[PDB]
Amino acid sequence: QLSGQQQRLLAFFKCCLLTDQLPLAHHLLVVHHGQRQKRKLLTLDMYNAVMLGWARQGAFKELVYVLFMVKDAGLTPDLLSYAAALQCMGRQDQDAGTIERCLEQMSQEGLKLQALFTAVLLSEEDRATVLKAVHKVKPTFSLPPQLPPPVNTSKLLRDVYAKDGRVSYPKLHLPLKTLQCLFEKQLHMELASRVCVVSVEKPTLPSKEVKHARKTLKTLRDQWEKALCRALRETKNRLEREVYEGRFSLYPFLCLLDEREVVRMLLQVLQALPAQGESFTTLARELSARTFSRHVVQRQRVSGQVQALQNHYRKYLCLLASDAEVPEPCLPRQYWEALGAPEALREQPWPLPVQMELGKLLAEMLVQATQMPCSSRLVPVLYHVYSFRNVQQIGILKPHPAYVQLLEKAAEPTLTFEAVDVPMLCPPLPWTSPHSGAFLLSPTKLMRTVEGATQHQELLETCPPTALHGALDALTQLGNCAWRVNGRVLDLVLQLFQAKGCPQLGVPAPPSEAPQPPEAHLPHSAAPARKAELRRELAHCQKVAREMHSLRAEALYRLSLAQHLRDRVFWLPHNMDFRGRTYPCPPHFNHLGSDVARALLEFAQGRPLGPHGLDWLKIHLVNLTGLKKREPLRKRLAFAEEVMDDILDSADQPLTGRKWWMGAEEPWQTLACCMEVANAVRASDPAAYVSHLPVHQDGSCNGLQHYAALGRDSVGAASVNLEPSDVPQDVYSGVAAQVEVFRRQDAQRGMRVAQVLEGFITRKVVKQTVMTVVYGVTRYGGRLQIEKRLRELSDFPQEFVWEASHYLVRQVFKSLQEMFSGTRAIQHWLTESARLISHMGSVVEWVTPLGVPVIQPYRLDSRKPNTRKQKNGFPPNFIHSLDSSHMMLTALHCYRKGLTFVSVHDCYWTHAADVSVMNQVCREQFVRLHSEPILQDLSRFLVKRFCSEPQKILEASQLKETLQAVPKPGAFDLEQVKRSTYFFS
Amino acid sequence: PENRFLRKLLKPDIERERLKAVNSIISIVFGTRRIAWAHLDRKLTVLDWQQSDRWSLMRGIYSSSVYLEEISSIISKMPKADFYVLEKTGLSIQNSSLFPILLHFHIMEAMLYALLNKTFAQDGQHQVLSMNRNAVGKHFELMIGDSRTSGKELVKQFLFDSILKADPRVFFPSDKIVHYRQMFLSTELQRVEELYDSLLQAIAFYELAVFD
Amino acid sequence: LRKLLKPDIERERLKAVNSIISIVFGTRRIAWAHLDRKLTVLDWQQSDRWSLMRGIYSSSVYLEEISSIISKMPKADFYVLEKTGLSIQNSSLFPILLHFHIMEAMLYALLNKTFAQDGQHQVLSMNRNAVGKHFELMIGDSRTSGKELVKQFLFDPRVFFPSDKIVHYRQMFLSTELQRVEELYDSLLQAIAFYELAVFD
DNA sequence: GGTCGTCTGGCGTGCGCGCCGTTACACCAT
RNA sequence: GCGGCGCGC
DNA sequence: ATGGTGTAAACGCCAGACGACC
Ligand SMILES: Nc1ncnc2c1ncn2[C@@H]1O[C@H](COP(=O)(O)CP(=O)(O)OP(=O)(O)O)[C@@H](O)[C@H]1O
Repeated sequence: QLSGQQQRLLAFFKCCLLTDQLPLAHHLLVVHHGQRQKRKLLTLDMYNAVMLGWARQGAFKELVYVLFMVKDAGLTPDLLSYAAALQCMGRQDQDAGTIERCLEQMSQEGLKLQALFTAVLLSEEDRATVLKAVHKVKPTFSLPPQLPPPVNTSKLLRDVYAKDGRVSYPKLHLPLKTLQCLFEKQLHMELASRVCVVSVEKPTLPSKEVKHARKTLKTLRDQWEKALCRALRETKNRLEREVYEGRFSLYPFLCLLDEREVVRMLLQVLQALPAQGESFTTLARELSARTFSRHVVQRQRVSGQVQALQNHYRKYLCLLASDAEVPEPCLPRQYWEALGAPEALREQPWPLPVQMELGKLLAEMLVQATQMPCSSRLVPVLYHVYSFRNVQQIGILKPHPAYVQLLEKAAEPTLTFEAVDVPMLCPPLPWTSPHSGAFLLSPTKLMRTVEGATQHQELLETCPPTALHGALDALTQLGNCAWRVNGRVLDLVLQLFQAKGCPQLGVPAPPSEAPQPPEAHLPHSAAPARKAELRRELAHCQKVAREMHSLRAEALYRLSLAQHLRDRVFWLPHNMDFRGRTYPCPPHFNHLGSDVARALLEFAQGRPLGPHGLDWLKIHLVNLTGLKKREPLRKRLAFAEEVMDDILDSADQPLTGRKWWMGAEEPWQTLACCMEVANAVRASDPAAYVSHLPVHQDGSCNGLQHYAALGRDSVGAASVNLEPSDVPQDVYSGVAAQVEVFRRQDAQRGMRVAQVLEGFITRKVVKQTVMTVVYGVTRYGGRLQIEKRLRELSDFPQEFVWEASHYLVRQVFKSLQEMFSGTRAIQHWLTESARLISHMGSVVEWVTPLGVPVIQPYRLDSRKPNTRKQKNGFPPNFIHSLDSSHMMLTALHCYRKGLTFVSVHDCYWTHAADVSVMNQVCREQFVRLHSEPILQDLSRFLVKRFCSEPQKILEASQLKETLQAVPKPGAFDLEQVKRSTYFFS
Repeated sequence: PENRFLRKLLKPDIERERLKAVNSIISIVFGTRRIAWAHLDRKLTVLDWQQSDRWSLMRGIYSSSVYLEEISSIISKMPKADFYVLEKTGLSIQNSSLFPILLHFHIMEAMLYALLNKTFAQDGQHQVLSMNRNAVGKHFELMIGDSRTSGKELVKQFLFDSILKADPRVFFPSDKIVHYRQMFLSTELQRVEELYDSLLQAIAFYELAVFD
Repeated sequence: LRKLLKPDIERERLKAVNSIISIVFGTRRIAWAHLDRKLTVLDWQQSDRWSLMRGIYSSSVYLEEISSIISKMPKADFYVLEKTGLSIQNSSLFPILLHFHIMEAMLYALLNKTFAQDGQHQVLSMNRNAVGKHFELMIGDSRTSGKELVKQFLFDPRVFFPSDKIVHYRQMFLSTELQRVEELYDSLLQAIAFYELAVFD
């Protein structure tokens, strides 16, 4: 029997508990009582909340009155009321007899003394006071002792948690006292949510007009601030009048934050408003979300958690500090839990109805409060306009054109960023639970959900806690990597950005460089063709200008943070999606980005090169140029030494002289590597030089590499380089040659389509089709992809593209089956199982080998599943869970040997010296992962989760027949992977 | 230039002497989800104001058998009057994305013209006409740029406050004012923009054309 | 009969029909035909060009044109209007779709005279593909002009031309053959298809 | 109500990030 | 989340 | 320049739908 008003009043009482105005809530409660119809909506939870609020400040009489009210009502007193009574009895230091009588009455109802400590959550001070009271009553009562933390005993994760093995964990370079001040700097930056960053645009000369405009802006903003403060005071004065007389009001909510941060937030919202308007509901939702976030951040200063976090972080930094030492080294999470950890309390958001009214109260206060001179009588700034948006009629707030002209005239050189979208200035908090994560004073979700997804977290919270430790440790390890910004590349990029930028290298161009159509004095309407082409040219020019503006809008925001974070050390935390892949939290400036973003980043900590570092640097450079991809490593190294003069020429004088790096696929990373190689060669001892640049190792076609491993295909594994070889194998060339020989044999016997296609089959036509098989590519999409490439080709006759495209799709799909057969068998088996379990009315659920439960969100509009999307999505989502697990196993095994490991998924990055160790660990963990039976355990879990019921056995029989028809494997041996050279090379 | 102003203001061409002797009008404003109307007289009094909210229209299909049975029910409550005033919008066929709204507006306007214009076969004289939106907005100074702003403040001045100023612009009945105030208080939470526009358009019709 | 007729009409009243009028219109002219229960034509006329479809869209002009055309049409118990095939996703067919919907709304509103009193529908919508498949002029969405079928029926025929009126239809038929008129043939074809399918099983 | 074969219309590679915009256009008077 | 674009695996 | 004006009609497949029977 859920009702809106009941939930509204419950939120009201909880907010009054968070704030200090308890007697106002006591007034609304007494007044709601005394109405025959207003009494029925009251609930036991409200009474217990008011009782706890009165108990926390030691008001004995009010608890007696609330107990009298509950006794007059028919509600049964829960154990939380007993805990609140004992808290007050303890703090007031009353006589032992009364508290003993209270415990006797609790025993009369059958409640347990341990239950109040265990069943209901309470604050540390509250539990301490209750313990003191019961100790005063009975001094022999002792809480049960704690236990040593559990350890994972799974087969795949057994060696990580073994104590007997030798370990050598990495340590940071910065001293302890240096690390302590960065915590204070990050705390200061987190306390004030907004961050101001100077823009990288060219400074304009200030004239008299711009100074006049800025003076007018300053005076108007001061008047607006005064008006907003007075309006907020008057609004708070009357809404509170509503609480008297028993009406509900957002007055408890409006006194949550002080007047100053509300006025500043409203002014920032007014500053962020576009020229054309924005929907009213969006403003309401943004205002409600922002004020809730500000309350969550600012409560922690008053509650006193910041001091405890400071002390525990100061003690925790001894493990990561260079000068300090610990008795026994261990993992960061184990050390964080060995010391007393701060208790974290999860918070519940307000209901939507309470959130939606707060946006309107404060979005309608702004329009009335602000006024502007005509430029006499004052004319308002903000207006209500009814308009059309997204094929719908909505309401829109619109500003004054004079405001827009004044803001365009004055050029503000500053930009604004949120605190969550900038990198951290201190090492992040370790991952210990799905509730506690990286950020110091902001909550973060373990899995990224687009909207309204609660089934992921529910499955993450009902698993045993021991299963998630591998994932948590991998995320914590990825969090602790230290970064710094390269400066020479930044200076060159800014030098090209401020002038007209080069667009082939990835730097956008200013809007003034857009092409201009010729202007003719003759009217276009005189001739039909003239006016026909003029409209098309004008529309095309407007469209390309609109496209050009957004790229510079992106590049400015990307390039501001690089200038901001120069000469600083920063960290990047990580999260996950529902399948298991890992992504960084800051979106604007991180790795997993483009060429320019990757060229700026480098490692803060440095390692000596060693006897084999320079060779790996040269091989990485040759890989980045991309000229040689079909050759062994020896020939890449031989090619590297042949072009050293161009490397030195590019390193010494980048933009003047021969420009060799611009011809590469990745020019900026090529230049960043060439600079370091030129530094290393000129040194006296190359083996003693310090390096800060990552080296990349990746493997082509990971999904086929996993499908071949599952089915043990002998012919399939050779193409994807699972078997040992001297020269790497390319699947695309094999597909092209099979298609070519099919065309060659078919052309002789009665064909004309094959006759014209001679010489036009290559890697380019089939590359996208072969790449997209892991996702399901149907025949329709394949024919579209082949048609696009055929149209781009010029020599081919355009009339016969249709039959040729059909022929190519048919022959590539015939060629794929000959090489890959077990892949098709397993894909069909998973498709059939998904189809049947979707027909029964359930979504697909499985468990990864490392213990992470995965569920699929697809669902039609207590809602019916969608069969097609589940069936098409199951096979590509299985392999990605297996790709993530090799990565999270490889990272945890690389940590023990003392390595710095960072990975963009399917690619591995590390220092120059550690490549061999990383390769051996990767191959060993791959062999260990696929040696275990995967398909049989998947079948057993499916037969246990689904088809386990005594009802509808007829539909159960077909599922049992289908699920147990696991395909048989091949004769390929898995131990040969360890000797492979180009697995992830 | 008064004649040219009336040609721009009112698309149907009706003789001036017939407009001088009008006794009552009804203004109709409709949207994707609502329709409303109001009643007025030579000495401006407001006998009726109402809205029809729930219908099963738009969605994805357009069927005449549903439009007819809904419009025939809506018109049943409309009382007799000498003229009916419809609002015309600046939307056109050029807006490719907004074309379903244009379909809805044109179908509803055509059915209103066909049903409400009785005795056309016998006499051949019109009783339904269209009035422009922006021209009405410019007479109340509600136009910033090319865009018309809301007029809820103006009806808040007309009702819930009584400043005569020796020439009030609109009259309300004594007995029915409480229901009007209650309805206006109910509609403040979710803003329906057609109820105000109907009354404003009626006042504009009486001022610009009848009394000129 | 969802596939044939969009408005749901009961089976009892559908079969017991004395006469029916079929209306087919286009972008230049409108034509109708009158046939009673026995397959004998009573009235077959075509209209000249109208002022519509040039530039602006106005409702008064539509009202005057339709009120001029409806007056000449005689009374019948049921009216059948064609349901053509157009897609809202297509961008180049918007004005024709708008004109068709405005004309359909005008005809539905004006013809149902008693609907304000009794509440029954006297206007029906029939799809073109059902007629094209039944009479097999052109299989599928394609449409044969149908002149050869009309020459087969007029000048054992299915439709009978009554005496003393055959000369008028012959005089009209020999004319306008060079002109591109299709509504005259389609109206009669729709009437015969309605009488074949909806009536006499 | 459940079901029960049977003809028809929609759809056709996965996941994760950014920026912009919402009758337009040519002319003419002042 | 309606449209036009860009990026990573 | 702005204000203000005028102008713009190429194939296959499968999850439902359901009328009727049960
Ligand atoms: N695993 C993957 N799945 C889908 N698209 C991918 C992909 N890896 C790369 N791409 C896409 O493929 C393009 C990269 O071109 P390439 O660098 O040639 C891919 P490749 O597999 O490395 O072939 P290559 O080894 O010959 O370079 C980009 O558009 C990128 O988004």
